[PDB]
Amino acid sequence: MKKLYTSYGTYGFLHQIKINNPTHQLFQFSASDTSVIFEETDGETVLKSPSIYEVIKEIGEFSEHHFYCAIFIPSTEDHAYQLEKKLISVDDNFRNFGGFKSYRLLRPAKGTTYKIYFGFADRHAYEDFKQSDAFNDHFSKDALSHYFSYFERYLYPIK
Repeated sequence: MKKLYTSYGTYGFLHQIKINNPTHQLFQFSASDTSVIFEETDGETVLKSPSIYEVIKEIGEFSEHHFYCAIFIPSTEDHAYQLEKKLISVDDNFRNFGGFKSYRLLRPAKGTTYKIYFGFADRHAYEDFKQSDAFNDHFSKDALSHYFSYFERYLYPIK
């Protein structure tokens, strides 16, 4: 089963994992509050105590030169199955919006906070998409609150 593993630490800490494990496809980025690294695989991860997720839906490939927004979507044992089906059924049309690169819908291994990655050309492209109806009506705090610390972590490429 394909899973995504995310670890947090300083740039130098995570970059050492990267370079120690060259056979693994690890993507490292700068967030405003921490450095972040992830890999997606159906095999073993090289990360230690990562946050683990099953990949429920995906479009597109990861790239170290893309901007990502990670959306954390809090929910409860009793709302989680309905949240999932809802996020599943969203119209794929966003895939054609300017600057779109990738999408991941992520079911947590522990607890009930769902995660979405949106990959775009740059930050502006994501923030333009975030204002559209396709986003506001499906992926916003307002849109999802009937299934409720919702927040966004922005991930910038490393220079």
